[PDB]
Amino acid sequence: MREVISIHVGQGGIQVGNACWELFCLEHGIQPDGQMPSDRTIGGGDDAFNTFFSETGAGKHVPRAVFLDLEPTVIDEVRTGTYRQLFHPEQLISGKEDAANNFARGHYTIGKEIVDLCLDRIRKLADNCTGLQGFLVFNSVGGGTGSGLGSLLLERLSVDYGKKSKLGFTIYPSPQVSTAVVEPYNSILSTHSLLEHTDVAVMLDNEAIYDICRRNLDIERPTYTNLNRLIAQVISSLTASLRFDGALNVDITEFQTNLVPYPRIHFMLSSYAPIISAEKAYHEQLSVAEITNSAFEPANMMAKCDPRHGKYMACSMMYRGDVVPKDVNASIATIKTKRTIQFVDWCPTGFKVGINYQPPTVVPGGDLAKVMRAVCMISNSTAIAEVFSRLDHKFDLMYAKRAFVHWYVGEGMEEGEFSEAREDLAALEKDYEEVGIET
Amino acid sequence: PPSQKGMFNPNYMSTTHDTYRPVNCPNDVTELYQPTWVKMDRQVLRFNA
Amino acid sequence: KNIIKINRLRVGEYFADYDPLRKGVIPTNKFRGVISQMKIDLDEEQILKLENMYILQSDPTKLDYASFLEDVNIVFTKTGLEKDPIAKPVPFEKKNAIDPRDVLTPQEEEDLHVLLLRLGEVISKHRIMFKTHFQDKDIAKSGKVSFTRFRSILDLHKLPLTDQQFKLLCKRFAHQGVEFNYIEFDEVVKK
Amino acid sequence: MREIVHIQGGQCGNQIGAKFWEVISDEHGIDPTGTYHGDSDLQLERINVYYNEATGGRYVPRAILMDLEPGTMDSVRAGPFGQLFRPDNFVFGQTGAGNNWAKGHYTEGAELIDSVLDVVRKEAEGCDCLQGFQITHSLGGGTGSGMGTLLISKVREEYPDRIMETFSVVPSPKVSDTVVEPYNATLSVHQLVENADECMVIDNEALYDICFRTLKLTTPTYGDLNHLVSAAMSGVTCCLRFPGQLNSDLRKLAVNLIPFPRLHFFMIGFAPLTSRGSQQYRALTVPELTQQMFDAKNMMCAADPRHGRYLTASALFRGRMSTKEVDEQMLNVQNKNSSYFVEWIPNNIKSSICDIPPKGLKMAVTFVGNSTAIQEMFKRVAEQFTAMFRRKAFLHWYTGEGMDEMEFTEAESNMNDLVSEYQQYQDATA
Amino acid sequence: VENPYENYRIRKCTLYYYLSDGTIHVNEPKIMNSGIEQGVFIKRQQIPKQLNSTDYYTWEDLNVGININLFERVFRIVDCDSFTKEFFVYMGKKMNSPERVP
Amino acid sequence: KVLKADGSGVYLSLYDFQIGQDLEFFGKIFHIYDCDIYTREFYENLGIPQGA
Amino acid sequence: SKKTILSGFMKNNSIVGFKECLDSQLQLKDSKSEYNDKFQSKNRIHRDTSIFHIRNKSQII
Ligand SMILES: Nc1nc2c(ncn2[C@@H]2O[C@H](COP(=O)(O)OP(=O)(O)OP(=O)(O)O)[C@@H](O)[C@H]2O)c(=O)[nH]1
Ligand SMILES: Nc1nc2c(ncn2[C@@H]2O[C@H](COP(=O)(O)OP(=O)(O)O)[C@@H](O)[C@H]2O)c(=O)[nH]1
Ligand SMILES: [Mg+2]
Repeated sequence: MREVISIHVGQGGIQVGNACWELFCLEHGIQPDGQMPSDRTIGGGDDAFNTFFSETGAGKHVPRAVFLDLEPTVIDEVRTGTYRQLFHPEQLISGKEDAANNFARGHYTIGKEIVDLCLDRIRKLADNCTGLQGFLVFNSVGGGTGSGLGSLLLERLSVDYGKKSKLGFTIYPSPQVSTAVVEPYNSILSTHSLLEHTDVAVMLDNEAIYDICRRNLDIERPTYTNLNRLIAQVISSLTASLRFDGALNVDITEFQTNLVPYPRIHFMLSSYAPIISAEKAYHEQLSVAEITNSAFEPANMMAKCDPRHGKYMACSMMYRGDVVPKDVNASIATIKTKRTIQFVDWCPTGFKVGINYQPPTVVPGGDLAKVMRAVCMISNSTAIAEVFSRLDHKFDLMYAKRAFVHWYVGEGMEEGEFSEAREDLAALEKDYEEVGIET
Repeated sequence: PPSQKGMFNPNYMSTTHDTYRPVNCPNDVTELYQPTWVKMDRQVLRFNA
Repeated sequence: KNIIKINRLRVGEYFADYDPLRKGVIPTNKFRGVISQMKIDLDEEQILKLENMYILQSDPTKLDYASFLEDVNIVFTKTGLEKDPIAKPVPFEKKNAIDPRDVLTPQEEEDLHVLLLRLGEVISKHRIMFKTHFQDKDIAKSGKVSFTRFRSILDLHKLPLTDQQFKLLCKRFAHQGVEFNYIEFDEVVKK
Repeated sequence: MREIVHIQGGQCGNQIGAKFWEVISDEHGIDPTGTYHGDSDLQLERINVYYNEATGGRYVPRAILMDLEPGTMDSVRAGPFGQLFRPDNFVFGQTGAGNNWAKGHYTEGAELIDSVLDVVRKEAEGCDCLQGFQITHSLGGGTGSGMGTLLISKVREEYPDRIMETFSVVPSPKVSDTVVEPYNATLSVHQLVENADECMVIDNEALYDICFRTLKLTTPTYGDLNHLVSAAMSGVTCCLRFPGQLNSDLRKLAVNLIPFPRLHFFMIGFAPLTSRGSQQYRALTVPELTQQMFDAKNMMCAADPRHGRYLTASALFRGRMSTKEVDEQMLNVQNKNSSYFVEWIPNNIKSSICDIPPKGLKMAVTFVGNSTAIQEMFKRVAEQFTAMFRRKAFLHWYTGEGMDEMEFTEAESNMNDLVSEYQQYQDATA
Repeated sequence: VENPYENYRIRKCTLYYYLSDGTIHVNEPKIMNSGIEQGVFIKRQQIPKQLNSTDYYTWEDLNVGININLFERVFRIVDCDSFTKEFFVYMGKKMNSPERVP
Repeated sequence: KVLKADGSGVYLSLYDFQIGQDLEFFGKIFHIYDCDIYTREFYENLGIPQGA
Repeated sequence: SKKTILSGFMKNNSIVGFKECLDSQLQLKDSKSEYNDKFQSKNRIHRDTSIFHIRNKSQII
């Protein structure tokens, strides 16, 4: 009787939603057409799919998701793909004209004629549920329509629903690799917008995941699909506790009460282990100690940040498979013993642990192998200030000469809107600095 | 459906390949070893009672 | 084909709006709806026989209409191909549908000729004209009512007949099962 | 959806557009009889961007052929794929401008343009949701450079929110075929800078240089030059018609490439370009494609990129390739050539990927780079213009049509103002 | 399709072949009250046998009463000029019996 | 995993499931009467077919 | 009969270097795109777990 609704807005959100939903369907045994096979069942128990799906009454299942875009290309590709029969036809909402990498276009001009339909669909989906845990929202943060529509959606939801929890899994631009040129602008604006509207945010930039793929999976020419598969595995490991029995279960509401010291500071970076290919996955025991050492290893963070440059506030780790609590305790004791990892003094105990019995599932044709154990990490640390500092520097470099400002001013935005977001980011930096100091 | 390996020309055999032949096996193993649990994944029987 | 021929209905546009990606395949239910909407009468057996092989072998949901459009539009013109100058399209006149009901399958038509001759002879001797009563009896001015009122007029002018030859005549000249038209009857008893 | 219409002006414009439409029809599998004979299902999904469907099942381009002389359109009709065009879209006069910008913009064009405006309005209102217009014309010919620019002014005045791209061929000093080129070139640039949303400059001199050095073919011809221009033109808007890893259309390109509203002149190039004998021996990879892309001699302009600094650059890839490799290659180029890239805007290169390769190639790339080196073109054009104008040579042929020297002086002053403020950002520092 | 009087139209045109350089020119004459924008059909140029190839037509591939492909349009040559008749017999190439255009 | 109810200390296996045969799970007696299509095919492969 | 055939009409209406690209470079099907290599495969409820380790040095590409 526990439910959660996932919102995919923008091309990046849709392309990561494809991976996460194919992974969920494969994990729960639902065929791509939406019908569970009459024979050849893969799992016992009941209402496991009820967290993400909803029984139609007889036969198929419907995802609890809605797709948004202002360009019809990706939505038409989805509607032509093999998953055409899965989604309801009136939740693949598509516009006519794109925002064209313009936050003002996506927030003031062409998103206001689609947010109404989106919110109506959200209400229709939420009426079906009874124990709604919260909302998940996916959006690339450096894109015009993604940023603007996410801003508008969360702004409307915060007042229509109120206390309900919302989780955002953003994809920030890399420190030096990027595909656009104006993305610092809308990244700053959207960070401003979602800072006061998101309960939990995750940093999932692309360069670090590229390095992870190059090192562990031994891939030299990866595409976006591998990155989306890794992100989907993170989501599955995160949400497995809602739909699978475990020794120590953790709910969605068990994150804001344990990882957010202050209402302003809710940005976290994720780590996952093990990432290994089948050619070498079976030559080592993959013990819990070694997988948690790999998880804590600084080069395996999915965001291009260095945890060695700052203190740790708190940590959240979820193990799935056949892990033992005394093994977990020994591993945490060893991690605390380690000297190169330091916590803040006002957080003596900084770990929240979870144990689940369902091992991760493997997608045929994918890169990962099959393992008995896995760990996913969500950590809050003072080291996250460097990304804000570097995007602030990049924003200042272009805003000194008022470059590209007219393309945003001409779409209803005021001239001073950039400035207020600027001091909001500076204030966030000062808040991190103030929290991180000793006593 | 094992791989070909039909081209095994003796005229191009290296010295260390010619000496260290597969011992205590009928032939050269080609299938990559995998544990039991990965082989029997997602295999569930069902009965009505 | 005959209905599209005579009523001049263009089914091309009403399928395009349901296939915006130029795929050429539309769901079967929308096909049923659009084909019923075009004023052409539909029968359950006829709808099932239109499903036939126009459905895709993959599940009972998809139906390709491009072949259907090509098959029904051949009557208007052979517009599909222009790069063969020898081939020539056929000017169109109504092809009557061949069916056992409308044809005198057994050979007794010779006595029908004898009856037609006898009617012609008697109508010539008595110089009787009776189209006016036929056109008076009906009000739709399309086809006369069934034979139970047709015998009344044939008896009004003194010219009755027994059960056998009347049965043969009404069977020959009946259309659609119960209706009995008259204009072709007058054109048959022609001078 | 989001379709665009096509308008052609002048003999050069018609010659370019004929090859462009032939290339597009070959790409989409449309025979010159207007009957589809393709093989891939993706060839018909987005055909409404450039085509209209007529009863009988044939496809007609939404192109308008407008000119002041019937000869060149009577010629282009008789060519292959010339029967596609609707005969109603042909609009022409009977007199001709005679390489006189004043005649083509004041006397004859102003009288004629009502009909072509009517047909343009009809074509623009026919579409479901207009995306923009694209124009092909030359800035050396009278009727083209005048009537087309007045048409641009009127179209902009009627559709203030849509996008206007123009592919312009400017006269070069080395290759000149007209004695009065600088006058109408300057007069055309004056009107183009204020109205055009996007402009792409092409030189016959650069096209000949490319055909002589890269392709190593003995006899370059206008057919080959138009083939170059047509491939480059189709590469820009391929991503609007075909699915890609990163979707990016003309509005996105303009937003990401134009820093300030008055700097919208771009210089383009295409890759790969190989000789016939060396096609079998070269290997197509992202590093090879990007090195031939950033090669200076491969540009379609007489402007030499290493005499200035790139403001922004854009690359449009076609085929199946890895985004990681693409991004690392562009980063490597930017790091190795840091001196040619302006510094007060970080990471000033944009990238895009489209999964459908051009017909007959494994990979291809289209390059659009806003570089500060184009000022030399304007400087030499203004030098020739002032050299001819200090003595009022050939001036009566323009002053006899109601135009005075004040307009010439204003055009020259605005042209030099453009050059100066465009060079300012080359030396501006942080 | 939509013309009440007609279902198919027959367009007639004359084909000129040049011996100087082996090039082909085709145009259709004008018809009074034809309502069709009629004129030159194909410029004076070499026409390959198939589209986008380098195998051009020669004078030995032309004959009367035969189908010919010109940019995926299939013309049917009905008759030839009187002067052309002496050319084939002078070159020794046999000609066929001409029909009439319907 | 469920220990056998006979007290021998051995876990149940694939060969303890037969249509029409009773079992014992924690003081209860289950009578099984039907199985899915896949299970029937699996047992036939080994050489131990199930009952009707 | 090598260069004596040239004429104005024939010369200017013939493309020399922009005809069809030579084959072995045409070997891409325009029908196949992204999201169709992997999300249009078919997907299987039970996969094939057999993996082979051959004694041949992997080709470098
Ligand atoms: N992780 C990941 N990021 C992506 C993917 N595709 C695009 N992005 C990111 O998204 C950013 C730009 O936004 P887009 O995804 O192209 O589209 P958008 O956010 O909806 O904005 P628009 O382009 O205006 O539609 C790029 O900088 C990429 O970093 C993807 O497949 N995976
Ligand atoms: N690329 C290309 N350029 C051409 C062609 N024909 C002419 N030009 C150029 O166009 C210029 C003459 O412009 P013109 O055609 O008279 O313009 P118009 O007066 O508008 O018709 C010359 O300087 C040529 O360089 C062609 O076929 N291809
Ligand atoms: Mg986009």
